[PDB]
Amino acid sequence: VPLDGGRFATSDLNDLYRRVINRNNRLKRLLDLAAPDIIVRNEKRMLQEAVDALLDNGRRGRAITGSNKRPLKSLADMIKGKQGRFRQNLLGKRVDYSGRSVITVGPYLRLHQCGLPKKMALELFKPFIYGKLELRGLATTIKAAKKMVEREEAVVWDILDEVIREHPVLLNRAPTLHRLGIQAFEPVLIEGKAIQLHPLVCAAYNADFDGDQMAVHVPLTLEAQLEARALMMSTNNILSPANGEPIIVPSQDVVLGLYYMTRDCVNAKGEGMVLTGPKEAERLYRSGLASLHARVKVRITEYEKDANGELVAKTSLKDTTVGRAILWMIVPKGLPYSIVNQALGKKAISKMLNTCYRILGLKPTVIFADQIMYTGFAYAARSGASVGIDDMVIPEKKHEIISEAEAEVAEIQEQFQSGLVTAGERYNKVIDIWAAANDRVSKAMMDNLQTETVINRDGQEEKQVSFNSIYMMADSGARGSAAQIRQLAGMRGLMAKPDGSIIETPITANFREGLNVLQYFISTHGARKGLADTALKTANSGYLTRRLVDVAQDLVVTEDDCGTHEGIMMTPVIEGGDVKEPLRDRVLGRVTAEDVLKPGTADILVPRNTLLHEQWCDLLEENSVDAVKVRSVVSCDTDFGVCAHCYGRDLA
Amino acid sequence: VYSYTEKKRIRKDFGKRPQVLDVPYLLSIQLDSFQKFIEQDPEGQYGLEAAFRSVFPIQSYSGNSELQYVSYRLGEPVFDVQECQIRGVTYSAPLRVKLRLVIYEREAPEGTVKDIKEQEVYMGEIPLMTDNGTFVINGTERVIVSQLHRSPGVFFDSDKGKTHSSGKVLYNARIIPYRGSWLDFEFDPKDNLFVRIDRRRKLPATIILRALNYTTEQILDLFFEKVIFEIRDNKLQMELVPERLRGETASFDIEANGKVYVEKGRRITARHIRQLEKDDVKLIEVPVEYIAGKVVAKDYIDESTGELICAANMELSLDLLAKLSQSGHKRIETLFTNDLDHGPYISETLRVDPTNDRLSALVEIYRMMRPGEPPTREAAESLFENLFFSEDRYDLSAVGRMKFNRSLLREEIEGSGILSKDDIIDVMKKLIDIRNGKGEVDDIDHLGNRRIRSVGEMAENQFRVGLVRVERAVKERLSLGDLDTLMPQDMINAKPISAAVKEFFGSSQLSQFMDQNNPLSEITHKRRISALGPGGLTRERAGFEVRDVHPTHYGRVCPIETPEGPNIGLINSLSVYAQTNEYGFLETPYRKVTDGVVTDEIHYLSAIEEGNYVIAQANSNLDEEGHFVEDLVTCRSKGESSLFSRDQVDYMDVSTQQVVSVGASLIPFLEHDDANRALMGANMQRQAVPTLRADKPLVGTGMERAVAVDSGVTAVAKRGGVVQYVDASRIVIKVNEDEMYPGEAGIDIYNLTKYTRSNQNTCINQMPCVSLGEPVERGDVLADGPSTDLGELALGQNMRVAFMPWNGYNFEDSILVSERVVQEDRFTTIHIQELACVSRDTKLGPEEITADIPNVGEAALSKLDESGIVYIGAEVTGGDILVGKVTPKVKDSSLRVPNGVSGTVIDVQVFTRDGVEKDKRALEIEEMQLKQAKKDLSEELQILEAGLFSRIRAVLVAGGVEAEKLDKLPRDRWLELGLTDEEKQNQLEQLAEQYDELKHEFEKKLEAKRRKITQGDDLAPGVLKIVKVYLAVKRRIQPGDKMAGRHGNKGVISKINPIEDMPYDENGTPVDIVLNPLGVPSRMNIGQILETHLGMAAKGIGDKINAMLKQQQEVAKLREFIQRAYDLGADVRQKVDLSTFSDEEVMRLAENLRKGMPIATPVFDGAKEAEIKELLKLGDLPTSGQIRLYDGRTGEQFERPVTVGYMYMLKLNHLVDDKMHARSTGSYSLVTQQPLGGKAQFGGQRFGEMEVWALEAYGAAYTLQEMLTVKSDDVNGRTKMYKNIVDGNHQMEPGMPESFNVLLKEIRSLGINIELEDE
DNA sequence: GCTTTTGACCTCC
RNA sequence: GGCUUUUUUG
DNA sequence: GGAGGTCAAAAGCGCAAAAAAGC
Ligand SMILES: [Mg+2]
Ligand SMILES: [Zn+2]
Repeated sequence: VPLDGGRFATSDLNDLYRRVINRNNRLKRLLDLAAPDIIVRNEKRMLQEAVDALLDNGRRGRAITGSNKRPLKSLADMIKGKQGRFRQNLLGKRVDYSGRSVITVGPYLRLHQCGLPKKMALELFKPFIYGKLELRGLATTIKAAKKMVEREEAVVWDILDEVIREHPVLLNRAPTLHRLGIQAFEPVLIEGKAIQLHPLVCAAYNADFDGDQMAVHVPLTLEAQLEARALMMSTNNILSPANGEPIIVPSQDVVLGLYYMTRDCVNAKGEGMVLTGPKEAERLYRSGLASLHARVKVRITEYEKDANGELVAKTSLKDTTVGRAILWMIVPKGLPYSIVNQALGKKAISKMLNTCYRILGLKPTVIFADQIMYTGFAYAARSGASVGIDDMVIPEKKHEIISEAEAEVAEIQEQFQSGLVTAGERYNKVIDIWAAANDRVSKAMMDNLQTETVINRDGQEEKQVSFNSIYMMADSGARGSAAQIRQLAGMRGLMAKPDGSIIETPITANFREGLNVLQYFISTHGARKGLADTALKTANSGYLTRRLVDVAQDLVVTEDDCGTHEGIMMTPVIEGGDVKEPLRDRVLGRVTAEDVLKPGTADILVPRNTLLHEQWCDLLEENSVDAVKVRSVVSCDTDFGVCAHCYGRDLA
Repeated sequence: VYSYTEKKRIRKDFGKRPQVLDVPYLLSIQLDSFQKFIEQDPEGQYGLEAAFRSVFPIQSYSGNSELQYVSYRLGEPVFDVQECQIRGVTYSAPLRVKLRLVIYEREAPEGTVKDIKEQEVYMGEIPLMTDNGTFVINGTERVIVSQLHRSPGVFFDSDKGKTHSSGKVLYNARIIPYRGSWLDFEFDPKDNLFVRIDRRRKLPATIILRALNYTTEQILDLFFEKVIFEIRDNKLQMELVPERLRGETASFDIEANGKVYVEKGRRITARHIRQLEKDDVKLIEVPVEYIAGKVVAKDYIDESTGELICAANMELSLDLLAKLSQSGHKRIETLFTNDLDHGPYISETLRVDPTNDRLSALVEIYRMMRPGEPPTREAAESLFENLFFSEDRYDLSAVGRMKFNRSLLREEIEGSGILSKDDIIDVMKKLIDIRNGKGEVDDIDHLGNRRIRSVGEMAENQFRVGLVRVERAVKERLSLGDLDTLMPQDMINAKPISAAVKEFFGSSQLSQFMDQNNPLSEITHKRRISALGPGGLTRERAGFEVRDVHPTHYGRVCPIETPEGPNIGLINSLSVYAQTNEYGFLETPYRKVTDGVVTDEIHYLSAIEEGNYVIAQANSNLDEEGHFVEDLVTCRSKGESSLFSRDQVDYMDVSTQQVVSVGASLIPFLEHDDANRALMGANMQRQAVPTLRADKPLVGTGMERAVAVDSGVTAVAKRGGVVQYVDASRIVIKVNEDEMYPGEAGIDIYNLTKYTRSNQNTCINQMPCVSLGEPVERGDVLADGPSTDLGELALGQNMRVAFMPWNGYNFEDSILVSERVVQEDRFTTIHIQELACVSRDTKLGPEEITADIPNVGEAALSKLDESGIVYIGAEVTGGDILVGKVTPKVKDSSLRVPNGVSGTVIDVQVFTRDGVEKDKRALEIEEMQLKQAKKDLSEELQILEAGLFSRIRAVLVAGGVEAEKLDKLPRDRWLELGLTDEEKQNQLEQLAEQYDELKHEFEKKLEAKRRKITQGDDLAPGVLKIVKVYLAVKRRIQPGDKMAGRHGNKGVISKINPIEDMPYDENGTPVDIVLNPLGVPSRMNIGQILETHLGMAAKGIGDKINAMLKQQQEVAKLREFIQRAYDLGADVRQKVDLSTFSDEEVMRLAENLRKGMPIATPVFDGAKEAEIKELLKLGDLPTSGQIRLYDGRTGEQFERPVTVGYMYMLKLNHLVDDKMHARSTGSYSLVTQQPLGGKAQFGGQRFGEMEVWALEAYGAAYTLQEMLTVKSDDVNGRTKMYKNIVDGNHQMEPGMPESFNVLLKEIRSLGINIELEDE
């Protein structure tokens, strides 16, 4: 290939070929005159070296190097390795109809759609626009259509909106760790130059909004479009393949909103009245006539599917709060009322959502998840939950407790001065004393922070769960844990040397107050280790995944039944303490190798070749069966495949 | 007292620790290093002089001729820095060296000189460091980082038994020279000593022992203890001492003089040792069975037979005892060989020696060094000698020798650069002692074993390599001796050394492209220490130990500031107060403590010494007399941190800031932050982008002034005086009477850079910050650079932020920003791009630049002159044309705007080769530049001539000529006037002729400048002339950018929100950023909340001063308020009295404080929350720092009060328009026919292999088949795909990927036959 | 430099 | 349009 | 005489990006 100027770009192949052919010419000319054998030996040997370097460079010894002083590429060098032909241009190859952009959150989108900048959409669907313009007759030649596309005429946007009504697009984020890394969406045109994404799915991508970038690809054929819509659409991916746990769990901001919604106060404006229904209750809150959370009595109506797949109505009065009544509107018919009457932290809310998928199928559960996200964002914004410096309540006793701990070591060191204790004895004693002091300070801090006093209706102090901002953001599980709250108020705790030894003197200060110089210094020993391990674990771990894929890439289910009785027994795993995994989850969603026999002799609890699910597992729990022998993939007999029953129940 | 620059705006600071040592020159590590490389050293130990003395003199093989070094100097550089930057030439200096050629008579006694010849020799161009510690290579600025490598010397390391199954500990000893071959001593699991050289095949150690002309007896003498036996009556008695009885079992009853001393059979006891030493008995009988396990120390032969009875290192039996008894060998020498104390290590290696005569030993060494060669004895001897004792091929350096002596417990630290027999013997002995439990291994990560190599050492090393090459060449040339035919310059060829130095400076691992987009980045780039590069670890070779932080890093390298990801802990940055030692070791200041009194004496302590003393803490509370207020204080002694009495302390830290680097020290309230978040905060702060107009940070550290002044981005007054003429581009300073030189005083000129491209396409700009006619002192700040405000570092803006969730627009990490931010242009930056068009001379006609273009409409030629170059100021867009270059076929090869980029042309630069006619556009730029330069020079001319003619008029008034007659006469007529007084007339004509001198030297500098400007530019060969165009773009913040705070809370702008929808308080002022509170606790960077609270009070003081100014209240009550604000605090070190300030200064300071009082905070002596509350109380603000707010959309009061305050925000260098692109159908790669990659090339993305797995996991096969065949490379089928889409039919054709066919042919290109099969 | 694995030479029984 | 070298982000 | 022990050589060690230079 020629560059600017008279010089030409030459590859390593040309140089080696030229060298070998020139040497062949030289030897064939020298052989014609019958030179002495001493000459021909060296020429033949070094021609052998030339051909050796041609087929593979550096294998035998010193490699041929060019002006760069680095070994030249060869045929064997151009096949093997990451830069070779296979792994760079056959298993994965650059594509057209693709684009890149920066992620940005959008709350107003529904679950099954994502944003798209106008320019990206136009550039991607330019081939589609040309055809539609010809059909409507706005331009006859493709050149004319190309001319009117670049002008951004008023008709161009209309025709683009028409042609992208239900054209799904693909979204992925490198690295694509699990199969949820690529998802389909239905684009909607927006302004700006960033791609808008639905918050709920951000957990699946493991993507946060700190500059992470997305890539978009566009399907072309009808087969591709239908394949995307029926397989890779977001609404069809709510259970992870790794395990049955849901993958659309609300998190962070939404959880705090729901938590602040459903939490009673011992006294509040408009407390102790009776309301007709949830529709009326919303009228009071907006008018400011009653507090968002104050205990009242409301008439509510719930439906149950207890009949033969039919809903039956019932009505009564329940003692709940205004906020819970407001939340009750979005819950669909099937769910009971007791599911929305607690504090509704992170762990509860997901569970509640999951129950919907157990009863109401798919469309109600996705609509319900979307409504949950909307309501959570709205009532979290209206709440105005903020963190200030005064929120970090430092326990009062803490200070004096440290003094006591000091006194303790003031004695133990003396024992070393008298020689009655060794280095190990003193070390373990001070370690235990400091750990006990840490536990005491943490418990005192939590006990002081978690409760507060407020005057009730009759003018007496009453202890209620505190409304402090940090406690609300910790207890609800929205973000953080008790360890971080320990780190803010109480002592930081014992810190470790690089090798693993524990420093005898702990960091007595917390983040709210100052840290003197050496405490901050010894605190960085652990953090550097954590960062180094995090940086160097991604190289080793990802590579391992590759080795797993190439071993297991030949496995596809091909036959319904293999017809073998061989299997493996399954028992709850126990080390001598509590059960690490009960019998329920290990056997769930498999097939019985042999019929399950009752503890009563010769009774058939479970017929052979029957899938296990919730309706059969609870039968085992009531009957208290010890262990069951289930069919497994490792024993299936079909060749070049796996028995359909042997694999068990698809977790997705 | 203050200088007049900081009197403009005094920044209040907290802090209770008095300063003892102020911050040094931040760049001293770099600049002061290179000064050792070019200054003349009379001692000949540094830089060029030392390099020269180590190769010279050079003598011929016959010895009749030699060449000697005399002296050297560095010539004046041809250009200055700016001319080199514009022209693209390396700022360098020529090298002049005086060489001496001496000839000897072959027929005369040695030393008889035939002739001498002296002549300076050109040696090449040496790059020279600019004023700011940078280098200029090709119009760019490159800076050399400092390497950190293993100190030359000897180390003992233990592998902890990992490599063996049993886990037995193995010890090895290594000698690392500064230049030459290594040496390793190792122990095998079989417990034998082996030696290896240069990581080659392991060899038995004793081979080297005899290679130094040592017999076996001498070796056993050196490495073991003797036991003597005397033949008494039928007995072999021995002399015994208690000390040699350690760890032994009494095989028989130990007794002497007929009294039993020790029991028989069991182990020895200490009480028996005591009683035996009390008895003081030496000689004792021993039976025969005890001698059955001992080894004879020396050789024994018979005088009569003359045959070897028994050689050394051989076991003995009763029969050998019989021969030695009958032969008269009364004295028997054996080895002590106590396994628990003196193991038989050397003896076992002796038992596996292949040979003993040293001849086959040298042969084995020679074979091991180079396999498959004739083992010539002289060749082997020469190989060994020049391998470990040649002066040139091996050198241990001064520091290596010092470390070697210190490790081996020697005393003298001066020695030779080569080893010796005794040194190797001592190393071996210490290795044995380490094996015996005695001593302790060394630690690699200890900062005492690692040294800092600066630019000077590396430049010296490259220069020496070049000098070795050129001296080999000149020796070869001198071998062909000539009868003084040549001059001592032809034999010296400067091309090798010049090329070597140039390539090291230009293309190397450590010569990095300086990333100067704000002063902090370039300062912390000049102060970087890297463990990579030549002679160091690689990116992967490093384990988990080098990365981790060591307890000796305190005060020498910042523990919290380092790049994150693939190389962490390898690029750690130097601390603040740390400076390099003379040998090259890091050391820090400390204060001496005597008798419990802390003086102001400052001692610099290196790593090793830090392990001997007791060091107190920086913020150790102190009295007014230096006595520690408690008798118990926190201290650290040896990596530990424990309590101590007041009397055992020796040193205390100079200041609390000495632990972190500059980047970390710029972070306020660092003491309330996690390590991870502080790390990321510093790393992002390093990447800010300059703002259109800079604003001071309200809450800083207080060393912004030092950081800004130290970096060379702000013009600083060389000499104090009064400002005379001020302009947007030039500043003129008149020096005071005292500071001017005795002659040619004149004035000083500063020229300011305006909108020149940086190295990351940002704008470097300078705006004067002084008015006309005000005094300035030395060292003040006259012109603020990029991101600098009144000589104070200012990276980003300060914004009114509130922490509250807001309808999800700030869901995870995003930021919601109001429109009032973009309306005021507080974040719009300037980006400058560069485009280049070259004109070469190929075939089919050379490349010609003109306005003649075919097949182009007049729209493309409207924005072109008749010379073919766009006008300055055209609003060019994408796809337009800039430089019309054509080649006859006519080929349209003219330069075009890259697609997708707009801008405004601000500058065009044309370079022409010498001896080429310049087109009219180059003529215009040339004449305009000459006109501006002559304008400047004639301005200095006018000033200087006015001065000299004022002197002339002063002379003429005294001469007798009346002043009025002088004034009426024309300027130049004053010289021709006659003066009655002779000397006055003489003085008049003399001034008229130094008038002539001054004007003539102005004329010759005129002609020199004109010639230089007309002088053709040096270009690459084959190039006629080149042209360059600059483009200017203004970028505004739009949804998708990257903004971040200083404490690590980064994020992405979500949605620009109309001003009427933002939350507002009772006063009606909206908040223009709405952050997210949920990110505080889990991230646990609680510093940002405290900074917000402190900033909120900072504007509180600012608003009140604004209220007084509007009402124009009297200065007396205003001066009252300002003083009360400064005095607030408990035991604040800074005391400011406004009584001394005059009314004008107070008023100017007040109107300069209108936007808020700056508040400083030292890094670890920060202001507590109590004085924060106190300062908030000074205004009318709530103490809790939580006001109520009202929702913009609804007008409803938010139930819980939220936080409002002012937070410093930077806009990172990550913009969407630089990252968003998409492709439908573009170019294609030529080989594999896959689409290109990269935004600049308009290519598509990479459907990665992981994406292929994930798309396989679904049932989705058709989409994957699309990705593989139709959209990528089926060149026959992908065209049909395009035609089908336009027709409305959505269908494909599978085909077969073209990339697979290539591989087929490629496999067939070898001897492998691969082919398909039938259908 | 880590680590593994596999091949090939020495050698102890 | 291939390779080399770094730097940076995720 | 050979099966076991010990020493020597080859092959691998995330992925996406961007930015520059230089060849
Ligand atoms: Mg991220
Ligand atoms: Zn099966």
